[PDB]
Amino acid sequence: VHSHGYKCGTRHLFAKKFRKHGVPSVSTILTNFKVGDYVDVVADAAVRAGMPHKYYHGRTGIVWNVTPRGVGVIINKPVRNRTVRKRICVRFEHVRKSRCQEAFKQKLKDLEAFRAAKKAGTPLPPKKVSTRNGGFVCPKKVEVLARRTADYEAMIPY
Amino acid sequence: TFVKVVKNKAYYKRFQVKYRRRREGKTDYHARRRMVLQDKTKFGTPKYRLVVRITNRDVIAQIVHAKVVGDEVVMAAYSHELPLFGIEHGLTNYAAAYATGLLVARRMLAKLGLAEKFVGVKEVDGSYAAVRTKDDDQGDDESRFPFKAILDVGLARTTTGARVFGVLKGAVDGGLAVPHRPNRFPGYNKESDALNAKVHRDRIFGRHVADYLKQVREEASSNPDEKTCQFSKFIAAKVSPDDMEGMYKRAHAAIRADPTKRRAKKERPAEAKPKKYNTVKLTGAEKKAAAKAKVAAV
Amino acid sequence: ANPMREIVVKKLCINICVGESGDRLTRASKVLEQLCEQTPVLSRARLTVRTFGIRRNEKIAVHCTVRGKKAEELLEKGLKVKEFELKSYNFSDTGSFGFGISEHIDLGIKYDPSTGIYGMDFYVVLGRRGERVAHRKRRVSRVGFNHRVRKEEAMKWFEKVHDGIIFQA
RNA sequence: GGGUACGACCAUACUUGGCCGAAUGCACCAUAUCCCGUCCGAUUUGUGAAGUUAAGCGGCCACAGGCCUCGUUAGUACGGCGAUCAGUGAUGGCGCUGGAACCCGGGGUGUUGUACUCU
RNA sequence: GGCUGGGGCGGCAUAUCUGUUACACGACAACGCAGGUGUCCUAAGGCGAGCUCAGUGGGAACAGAAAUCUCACGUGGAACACAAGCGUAAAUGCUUGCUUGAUUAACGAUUUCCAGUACGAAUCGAGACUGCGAAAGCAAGGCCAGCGAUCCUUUGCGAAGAA
RNA sequence: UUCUUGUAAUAUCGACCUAUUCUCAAACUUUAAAUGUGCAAACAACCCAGCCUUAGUUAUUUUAACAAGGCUUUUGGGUA
Repeated sequence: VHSHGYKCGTRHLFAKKFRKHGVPSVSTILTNFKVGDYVDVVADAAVRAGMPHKYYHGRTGIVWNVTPRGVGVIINKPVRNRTVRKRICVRFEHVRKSRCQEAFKQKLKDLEAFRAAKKAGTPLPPKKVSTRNGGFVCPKKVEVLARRTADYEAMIPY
Repeated sequence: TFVKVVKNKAYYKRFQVKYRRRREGKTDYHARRRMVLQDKTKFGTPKYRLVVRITNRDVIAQIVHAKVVGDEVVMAAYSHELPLFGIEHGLTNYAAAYATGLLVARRMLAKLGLAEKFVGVKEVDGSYAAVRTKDDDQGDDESRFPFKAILDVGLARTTTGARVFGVLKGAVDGGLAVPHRPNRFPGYNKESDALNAKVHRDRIFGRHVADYLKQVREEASSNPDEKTCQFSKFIAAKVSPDDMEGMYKRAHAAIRADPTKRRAKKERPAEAKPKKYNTVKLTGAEKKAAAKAKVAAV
Repeated sequence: ANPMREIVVKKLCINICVGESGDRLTRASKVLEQLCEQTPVLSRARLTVRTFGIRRNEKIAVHCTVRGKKAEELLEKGLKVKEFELKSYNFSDTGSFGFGISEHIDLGIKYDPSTGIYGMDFYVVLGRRGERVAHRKRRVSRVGFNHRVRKEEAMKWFEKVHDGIIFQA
């Protein structure tokens, strides 16, 4: 059985990788928040505080909190027969807003905007096509296949 | 210099690159990063960066908000506007750094109207006042963040010569409110902590200059050289060391009294004018033919 | 052409190795000191060698860096000792050169037996007009090739003034 | 359009070499009384005038270097799927599903905000 | 005692830390592989500023390969108290400068391991009070191992006032 | 060897340089799968108003901004 640091390491994961070294950007810091955001978790390294244990990068949870430097994310962690919500104390630097949800809503409103426009706003306005289908065809030059060995002396392994 | 390394693709492979103004070596982020950073928690409150700048003997001021996709300059002015306000020779010195701060401060805060909240002394002893909110005697005021902010540097030579100190002082008094630890102004001992505002004021009132514009010439005058070699404009455009305080003093007042911006030639510059001497990226298809014909040749 | 494109001495770079320290080094210090009338910089050993019979952090040399008129003078003096005759081998190609001399009095320094004498190491750096780019932080930058020196410029410079003779062929 | 400047983005932005640069400006560049700071005015501090675009800087150039980027490779490889089947054993094997890296080719070679300027 | 390819023995796989096994989430055994821990450190803490390596060349009395000196390179290849691993370069390094935040708390809130006990160990606020700095800011002793119930002892916990 | 012998030349083969080049990794590694792994997919919603409130934002509300939440008869009002 194995050794256990709460920050017990790995091979090639935590290490800060391919030209991706160094501090978080100021863009990172310019960000802005509100709570309830569904944001995803990543690990810089940078400061080895506010830094989750292993579970958590690549997972999406929801923020419940914004503290000075940091934000609270409750995440559902799967134990036995359940997922428990865990509320984790990160400083802001280790988390980011997805698109996961964004689209859904985005579309939903956009669509509504259109659906609404379409009735009950002014205009009227084509989008898409159906799915997939049949068709007339006037092709104009079919081929076939003849494979391997003819002129194999030109090619193949030795 | 010296070499035996690959410096090619494996090298490249083995190169990281650092930020643009490190490619440039224009700006060192760490502090900007740290300066810029703002408690989110405390809102999206506007954490303003004051851009603080000197070119090779030239002063530049701006009031900024730091931002993505570029930061944003709300106000700025620099040493050649001081001519509107009559300080025209002077522009490196401690005095001229200062001046610049009072103006911009004022114009910006005139931007939110404030001719007067935060519009300070006119004395310019060269002492200290921090912040806190106080009352309401000044004016031209309103609810949008009361106007304090932070200095953007990139050179910790915070000496008792450093005329960053000057600008600040004007900056602040003319409108700004970044306070500070008053510890290395001109005439200021940290050690056994002492301020001679007076001399700092003297520095703000160029008297070191006055004297150096004394010392340099009329004395040196005995001989033709030294006298023939610096401050040329200054006594070429003839002032006398003494005159000094007035112009500043009144400038200061004029500035503070109204900052309201000077023009420029102003009709549209020329765009074709610069582009007129340029080159742009060559033509490869063609280049291949050009190179190709040559290697074909010799 | 050239408009102003100079060649200048950047700075004079003396070293006095004292393979040991203490008194000989302090004693040396005074010499080197007065000579340059500066605060020379002390060099110590910086590792224990044992082959040299020296250790780490000995205080094993002073050296001093000199700028200004003084240098130019000193240059000539030392060249004087050395009567303006030098090895090509004395030169880094980096656009500098050095030579060692035993004995200091001929530099022109008034003898005293107290100090006595030392054998010292002399180093000469040369520069050009307008150099500043490679030494002022913000947007410090490497040197333009058409300002990049080499050894030649200096030998030619020497021949032109101080009237270099390069030994050799 | 450039410049300037603050950028933001952070390599098509990069090493390397040429060639060239109007303006504004940058720049180099002089100085060190003051302040300032340094063995050292090199840095820095302080002053800033004479020079000088040589460098920088800029822009371009380049069977340049690098990157960038696509294609190419290759449904191979490599996975997924099977009761089944051949196989000394690995395997190999089908049809059902997915799916390369390198290579070479090809092309590409910073983007663009904010404030300022410069007809 | 146990442990354990029987017991014994040896070994410690018994609290443990690391890296690796281990299937590109997560989790996974062996007396598997390769390693560690019982301390260390008033700075090796903490903060600023400054400074930049590993490494290579060229020169420079003595001095030669190896002294220093010095130019000059040089994506860290170092270096960072330490095993190991992570990170990382105008710093996190490194040097200097200054310090005591290795501080004090209603100390809630928080995580990890997980029984969703625990300790241990971590994370996030708030209050102090300091430090440091130009300033944003940082600073609750590099980050991860280096550590301890009930039970017992002991050390520390208002004087001062107004009844 | 020619040269004394050469910090010689010239041969000389090595060292070294360099580009070349084979063949390779559990604790190597750019890139990088497949196969997996988080989340998200609705009304307790959207908007529009205009509200309420805040010892939220070194404060200036105020016909500030934002923040923030609370509201909101017949949605208040609209809106699937």
